[PDB]
Amino acid sequence: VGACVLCNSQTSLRCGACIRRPFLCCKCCYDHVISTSHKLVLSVNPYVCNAPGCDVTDVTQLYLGGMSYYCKSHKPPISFPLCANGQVFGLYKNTCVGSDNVTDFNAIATCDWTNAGDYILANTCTERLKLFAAETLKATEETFKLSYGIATVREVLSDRELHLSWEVGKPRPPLNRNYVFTGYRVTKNSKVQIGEYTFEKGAVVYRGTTTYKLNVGDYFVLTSHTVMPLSAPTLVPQEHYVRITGLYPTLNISDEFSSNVANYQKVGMQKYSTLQGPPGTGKSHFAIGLALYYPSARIVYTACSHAAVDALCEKALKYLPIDKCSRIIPAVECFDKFKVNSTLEQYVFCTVNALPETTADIVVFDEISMATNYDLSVVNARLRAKHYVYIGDPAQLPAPRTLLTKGTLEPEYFNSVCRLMKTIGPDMFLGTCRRCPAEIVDTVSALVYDNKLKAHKDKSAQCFKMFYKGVITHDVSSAINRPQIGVVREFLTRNPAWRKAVFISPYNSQNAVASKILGLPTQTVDSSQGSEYDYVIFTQTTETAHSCNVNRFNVAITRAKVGILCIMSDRDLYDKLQFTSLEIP
Ligand SMILES: NC(=O)c1cnc(C(F)(F)F)nc1
Ligand SMILES: [Zn+2]
Ligand SMILES: [Zn+2]
Ligand SMILES: [Zn+2]
Repeated sequence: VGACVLCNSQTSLRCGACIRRPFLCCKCCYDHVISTSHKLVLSVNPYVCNAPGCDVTDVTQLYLGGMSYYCKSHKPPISFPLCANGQVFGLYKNTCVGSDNVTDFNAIATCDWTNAGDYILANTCTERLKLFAAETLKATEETFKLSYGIATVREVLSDRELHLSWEVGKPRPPLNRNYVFTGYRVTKNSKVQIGEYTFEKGAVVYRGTTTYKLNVGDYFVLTSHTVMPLSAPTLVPQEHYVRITGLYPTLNISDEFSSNVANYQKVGMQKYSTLQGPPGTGKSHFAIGLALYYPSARIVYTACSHAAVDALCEKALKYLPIDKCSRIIPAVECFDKFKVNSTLEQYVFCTVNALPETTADIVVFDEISMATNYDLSVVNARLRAKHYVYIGDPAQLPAPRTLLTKGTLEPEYFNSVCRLMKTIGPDMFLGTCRRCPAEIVDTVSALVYDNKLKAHKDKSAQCFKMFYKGVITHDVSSAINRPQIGVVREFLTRNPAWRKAVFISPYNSQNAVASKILGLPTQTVDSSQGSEYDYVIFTQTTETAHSCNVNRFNVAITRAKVGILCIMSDRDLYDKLQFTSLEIP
């Protein structure tokens, strides 16, 4: 028994064809089965024919006769159909309201999550459907990992390098950081975990969560997890106040956090507030600063990734009493300078999926662009706070949507919080980039920030751009542009100072060929997000939607403190780079 995700109407029915089995009310259960292919219906039992070896599961073809369910064939003389009168049969028949359109819920219930339009719906539908979609999508995402073949150690060629044999008649996952495996040694009568792993083409290069002497017959699967049902909305109902509420501002603040005193005040006069922090504009400085501005306030610092939480801890370590901090870790190596799993400590740093059930004066959810509505709901479910602050940049990179291949996902669809920042705009904006040369600040300001991002640093005159398509080759799940690397090889012979540069591209295979040929450290744009380097060499590699995504490109070029070379494929983004043009060697 439970609550009809469309009416809320109290019902005894769940759709059995829906992978989440949402409770549906007589009206809504009915309007769902007749308009889709979903016809299995679960109650306190499954509406299936209890006749001996009868296949009939379709609720339209079934009847209650006695207190058992039957098809046309096996039914007793006295029966009524389970599914007529615009209603399916269960408890609470008399309480039931329905809807004018069940269209959105049917599409969420039945979409395969490969098209952008699916994520657009999950973000514009009603809030209760946002939760149902967020569950349905995540469960689809975890199930699709099982579709992938087991990889098995056939040969140990060296250290860091392996020969994999692959389960037959199942697809192989792409071999980039987005796919994290789990090893396993072959035991008496079962299997035991042996760390999480990632892989890259060679054989295969593996970078594992621990070190081992892993031997032949050890095998790797993408560990999937149970997706829980969602209760809390993605955003709580907004409230605006006329005084700061529940928080006591400091009398003396340092001139280091003085630029955020206005903003910290806004944080205190609404229930939840959005901070768009462009690259190197001071998000974590803002987040720790809030503690100093509201010294007595209990603050839970949260984010999706261990790395985002650890970065909030590193900043905290520099400004807040250590004895007042605790890192929550569930029973991967993360920040170990705070007492571990002390829920009652004044400053709690902890990832979304490890959050305890607790209250707080402020919740700071950092790197908000990487959040899904699933994560938004979890936070609201685990943490009851006087104030919620969502820090991020909807111009940076979202969580990867492993399933999505048709359409592009616009930032107003990354999650509820981002949707607000792109539609009404953010409550607050860090408007001065400290990290990057003026030429890169001026470019992204125009590109994705509506000419509101200001350069702290001057021009470096060390920002170059070259229009060179070269030659694209494809391997199994990536791209390579050898001529674009060749051009960098030549630039480096003529500009050897640039040998301190990080190499960035939108493809891990481009990156692998580059590491061999240039010996620069390499990053994918997606793995570079939240890191800074003096000198960046970027090869676009392709002109695909992937390699021209304005958010990817925004993150690529804003990694540079001093200088950047961009070897560009796309004439559009080339022309938007406010950089010195260099001609083809
Ligand atoms: N000044 C130029 O037109 C120019 C040509 N070529 C190069 C290369 F290939 F070394 F990167 N850098 C600059
Ligand atoms: Zn269904
Ligand atoms: Zn209903
Ligand atoms: Zn039957």
